[PDB]
Amino acid sequence: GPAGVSEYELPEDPRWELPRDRLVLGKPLGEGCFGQVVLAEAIGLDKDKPNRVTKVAVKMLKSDATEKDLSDLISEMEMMKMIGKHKNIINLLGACTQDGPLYVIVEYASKGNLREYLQARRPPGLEYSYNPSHNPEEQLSSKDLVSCAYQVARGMEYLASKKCIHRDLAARNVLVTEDNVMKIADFGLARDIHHIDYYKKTTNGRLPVKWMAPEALFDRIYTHQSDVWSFGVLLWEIFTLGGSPYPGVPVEELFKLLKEGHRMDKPSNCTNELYMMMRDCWHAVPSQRPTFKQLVEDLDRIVALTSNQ
Ligand SMILES: *CCC(=O)Nc1ccc2c(-c3c[nH]c4ncc(-c5cnn(CCN6CCOCC6)c5)nc34)cn(C)c2c1
Repeated sequence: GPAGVSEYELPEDPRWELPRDRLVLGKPLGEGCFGQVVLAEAIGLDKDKPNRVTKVAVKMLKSDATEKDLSDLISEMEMMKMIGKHKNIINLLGACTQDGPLYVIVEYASKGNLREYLQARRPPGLEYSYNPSHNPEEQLSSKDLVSCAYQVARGMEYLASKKCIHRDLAARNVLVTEDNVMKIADFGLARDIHHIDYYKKTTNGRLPVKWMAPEALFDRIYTHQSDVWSFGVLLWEIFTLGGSPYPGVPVEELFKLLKEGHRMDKPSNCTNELYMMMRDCWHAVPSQRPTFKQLVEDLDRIVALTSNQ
């Protein structure tokens, strides 16, 4: 029965391949660029414990995907293998490349992306915009917030040590697990070979130009230093509990303003020290920004000294 055999040579890796009859597909987790992502229960994911079920996220390839799309999803899966596992990244768990459509299985983070996780925990009052959630959750302590930043910085320190550049580090690309662990998504994506549209929103309405370092805006240069710039924007997102960068600023104006030295103002509830860290990440000169190793050390100290009261 050649019915439904792929015309392509999809790479079977015995360490990672899972029979798809071990997956019980559940609710949707949203549209990715390559296709749906769906929650599933995987049976015997760990060969040590074959009778146990694990919740996982299954990245699928849409039926009308192109060959570039297929190649990009394979490239991300292979890059995840080379980068290796870390607590603060979305890890590869397995793949289904035989006997049906391509599935790439990655970790499930039940609380969803960090922007909406923080927005649902906004308290009332003057320091934050309103809470948009119809299921609002308990507010985080100051220490929790700095610990969110620390965990993302630790994940980025790991990725940079593996020579992985993220290129779109933003609160919407951080997921939060049931145990409130921060996990960076999309670090393994292959870079587009075509020029980008600065004015095209993501499927979730975001304008990624607002996280771009000026050398990426102006000259399309991305380094670990430009990821540190983005991390500064992510810091501002954290201390506004999910705010939208550059409020009121039209995107066509952003490079002119940045070039003239405009930077976002300090959020109302943010220490001078954390605002200085944000501003250091936004140094005009890439060589003068802190490294992720340095951000990790400083945030570790700040977490220790920040009240959870
Ligand atoms: C092209 C790049 C791309 O498509 N990237 C991409 C990467 C990962 C994911 C996911 C994904 C992976 N792992 C996940 N775990 C959980 C979730 C998730 C989605 N919604 N929720 C629930 C949020 N609610 C909020 C209200 O209270 C209950 C929880 C969890 N998503 C995960 C998903 N997608 C689309 C991509 C794309």
